[PDB]
Amino acid sequence: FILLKPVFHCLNEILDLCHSFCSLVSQNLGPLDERGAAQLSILVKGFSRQSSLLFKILSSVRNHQINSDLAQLLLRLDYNKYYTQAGGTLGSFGM
Amino acid sequence: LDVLNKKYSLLDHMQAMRRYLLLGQGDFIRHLMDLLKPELVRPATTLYQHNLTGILETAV
Amino acid sequence: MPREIITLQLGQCGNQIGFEFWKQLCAEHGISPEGIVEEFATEGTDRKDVFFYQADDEHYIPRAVLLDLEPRVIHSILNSPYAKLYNPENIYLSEHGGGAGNNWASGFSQGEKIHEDIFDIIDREADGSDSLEGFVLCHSIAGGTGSGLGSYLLERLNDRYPKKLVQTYSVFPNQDEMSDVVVQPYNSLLTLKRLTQNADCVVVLDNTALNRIATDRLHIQNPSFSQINQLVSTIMSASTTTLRYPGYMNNDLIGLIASLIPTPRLHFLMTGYTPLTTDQSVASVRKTTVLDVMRRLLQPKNVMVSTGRDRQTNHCYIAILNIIQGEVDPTQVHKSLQRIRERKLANFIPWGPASIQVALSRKSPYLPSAHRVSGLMMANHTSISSLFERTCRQYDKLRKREAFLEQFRKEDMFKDNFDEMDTSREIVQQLIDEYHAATRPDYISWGTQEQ
Amino acid sequence: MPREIITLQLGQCGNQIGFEFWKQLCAEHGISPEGIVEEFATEGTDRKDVFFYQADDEHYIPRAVLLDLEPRVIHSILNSPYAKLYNPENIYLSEHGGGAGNNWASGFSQGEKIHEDIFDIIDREADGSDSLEGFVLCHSIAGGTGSGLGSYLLERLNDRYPKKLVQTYSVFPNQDEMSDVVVQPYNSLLTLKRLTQNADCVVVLDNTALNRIATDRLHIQNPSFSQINQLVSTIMSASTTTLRYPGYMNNDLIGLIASLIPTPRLHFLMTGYTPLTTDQSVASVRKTTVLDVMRRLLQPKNVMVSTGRDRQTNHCYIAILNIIQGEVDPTQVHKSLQRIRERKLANFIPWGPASIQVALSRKSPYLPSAHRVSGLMMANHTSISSLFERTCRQYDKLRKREAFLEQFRKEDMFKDNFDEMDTSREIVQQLIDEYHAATRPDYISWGT
Repeated sequence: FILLKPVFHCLNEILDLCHSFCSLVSQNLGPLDERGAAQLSILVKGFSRQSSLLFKILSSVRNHQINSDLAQLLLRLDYNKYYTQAGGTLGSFGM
Repeated sequence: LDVLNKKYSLLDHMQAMRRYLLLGQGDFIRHLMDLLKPELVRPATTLYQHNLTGILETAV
Repeated sequence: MPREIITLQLGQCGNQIGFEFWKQLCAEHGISPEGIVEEFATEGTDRKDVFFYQADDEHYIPRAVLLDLEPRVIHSILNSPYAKLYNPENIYLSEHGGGAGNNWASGFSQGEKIHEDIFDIIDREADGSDSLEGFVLCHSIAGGTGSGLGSYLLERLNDRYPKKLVQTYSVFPNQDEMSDVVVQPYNSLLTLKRLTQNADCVVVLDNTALNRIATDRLHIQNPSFSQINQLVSTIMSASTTTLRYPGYMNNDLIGLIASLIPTPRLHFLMTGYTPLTTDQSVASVRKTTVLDVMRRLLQPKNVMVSTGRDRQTNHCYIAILNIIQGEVDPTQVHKSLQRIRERKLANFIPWGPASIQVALSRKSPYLPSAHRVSGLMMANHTSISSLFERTCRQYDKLRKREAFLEQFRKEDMFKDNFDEMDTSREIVQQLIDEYHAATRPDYISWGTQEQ
Repeated sequence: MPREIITLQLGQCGNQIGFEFWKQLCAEHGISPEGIVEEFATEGTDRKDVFFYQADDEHYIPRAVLLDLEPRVIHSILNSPYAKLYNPENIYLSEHGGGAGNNWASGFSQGEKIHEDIFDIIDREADGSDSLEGFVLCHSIAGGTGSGLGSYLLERLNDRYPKKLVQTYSVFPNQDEMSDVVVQPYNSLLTLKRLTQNADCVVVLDNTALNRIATDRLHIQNPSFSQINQLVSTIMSASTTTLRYPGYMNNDLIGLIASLIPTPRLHFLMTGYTPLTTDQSVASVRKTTVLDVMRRLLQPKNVMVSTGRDRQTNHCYIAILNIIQGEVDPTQVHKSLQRIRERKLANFIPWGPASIQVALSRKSPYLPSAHRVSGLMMANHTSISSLFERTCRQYDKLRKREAFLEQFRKEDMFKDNFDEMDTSREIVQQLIDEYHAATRPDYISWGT
């Protein structure tokens, strides 16, 4: 997907959000403080939005029949249809 | 004609059209329709192309 | 996934018929007696998965269950070259080997005693089916084992598989031969009861008609059971040809039979086969036309059911389906149907739309056909009620004679009363009356609560 | 540096399993019974340092610790040709040889008695480990030595290495055979307690499942303990092949198990092996495709865990990871996943994203593979609760019967009461119920 500039940029933003989330989790050894909890909520919203964007991208490509492999990756992600049941948004992290 | 047959399988492509695209493989169409029934009953806005392609490959 | 069909072979006659059917299917599919596909069976155009499962990467095993109450026949089957064709887990032999003693009540009680084991075997086979359509039972209605055990099996299948279709290949007693089984009419009554209540489709196999055809049509002075079984296997093969030659229409057993069975009560089908030939007449490939095929099929001498000439009831064909195998020109089919309609060669029901269905089928490539064209006729004809009426007359004669009832009173089904037989007789009488009603335009209100 | 793994073999059953595991590993790596790499083992592509230590530039010694409270089995191991493969400084044998008397409390008390010696051995092995990931304990939960000493060792490892991972290969007692060890549920309860509190993941190895598989699938009329141990060692080898043949993914054991345990309680893993063949069925090399491979793997006959048929709970797979080794076409794997989803051959959790993970792995170059393609399935499946529910029922039955508690009352851990056993039984019941919830959509709100 290196060639899919908008998809590549969205994926890069998702990866950076994941890195920031991992950093936030690593900084808090115990339960998240109010700042850590706020960061976690922001990360959850970002991740759900980015995964919804990913699902929208996959559906747009399906409409354009542009890439089978992206559909395969989406199928692998939604194997239990959880993301499909979640509408392609990354499942709400239960706090 | 020899080139079309050997390199582009024009007659073979037509036979394929008959078997599949002309629904000559009627059992395949039946099984596909049976699998699609739970999907084709759903609202069209809820269809995922990936799922339909996977069902098609499975039926094949 | 294919609509899998489980084959149930019940009692001595049913198990013999099933064995010959499996032999014929193997021959048509190029399957060796060991279950291995012959190298010549390269035409992957047959749907084995409807009736057969693959046991290994090479061995396709028929979805067939061979059930007998006497071990002699099962051992003889297991001593045949086809011993490796059947799944050994699908072979049930009664340890006692004693059968049901030609007693339907005894057969039913034995089925109840082996109900759990038999249904466990059936469920084990069912889990091996990806899209099982239903079960096909081959049995006789006149004996004890195939009849009584068939009724028990039908009841238990209806209880366990209430959403699955139940078709039967039910051998009906010979009406032209005096049955030594004086309780056969009782056995027949119980079997008809179960067919009415627990079967969804009953293929009637009258041994009287089979014997008559073997004598008159096969030119067999003393027809062996084997020759009748070979005719039955030919009939079953023709019935499975649309499964073995997939096409645009009627690609499934339920899809094939849906056009034939208009009402749940009107589930009694008549069959026809063509061409019927003696083995010797293979030599001359006659350029038979579709019209010629249908015309020969239309001859009562060629009908695999011996209906009496009822002079009182204007029996008629309700529906006709012709399954034709071999080289067929569709335009010739169209002209043939046109000519058949023009000649009004068949009378149809007046209360609904009816026609002669025509199926064109390819022949099996794995089985060399001596005939360019073969054909199956499926027909609904009101004269089949006369067979049921004859069975009813035999039932009434036995009850009026109390014949062989002492053996049935020993069994719980007939120990206290024969109410199941009387209810079966009443249901069969209503069936006869509806078939007579179904011959009339007033059939539109036949079976209506206002009627 | 490799993530070194210490193998702990506890009690009679655990020590036998460890010995057979080390034998299998040596055979797979072409290591001589003395720990020396065979001259034919020129393919230096295996990662021995993950599970084995090098004694010299040529000799690989398993990072395995063999622990028994009875000297007979340890001496029998030391009397085998493979006695020289293991580092002797990593071998602790109880001098008294008396075992734990099939008493978990006695095994725990013995672990406490050998705490100094055991932790000295552990520290010596840790110093021999460049980047030790953690310890792997092989034991039985029903006996005294493997159960009690195993629980003591788990407690002491958690106390001493609280920041280190603790994986166990825990052999569960056969639940279909009537155990003569009436206190086995107490031993099992204590082991489950220790796995619940101090372990992060417990791989349940049910001896009942091993016996069932040996009889029905291996066609072994009387399965020997040795044959079961060889099957387990083969399974461990297959599980470690991806560690020994490094690749793009799953290069570490902790990386492998992290994806499987979403919550600390959801640490019950199911296993699968491929190709699964009966000993007699080696003959026919079936040209199995990745779709065909997965299809055979999807058969309950090929799953390395015999979960009971729970009729009340709609048990489901929480997660599945398939590690496939050998020649695999990726398109065949993709078609396999497609067919599995299309055929709904596995039910996944409804409360979170779940899939069948597929790993393609190289085979060990040092072990000649008779099979072109092999595969491991790792799965989290709620039907394991039926094993856990059965263990809980046995625990409750023993506590309600006070069976064999008089022998335990002789030991200080169980002298006054069996409250630890009852609390363990209650925790296991809650675990079964939680696993049933994880089969349900309400697992999203489980624990809320």
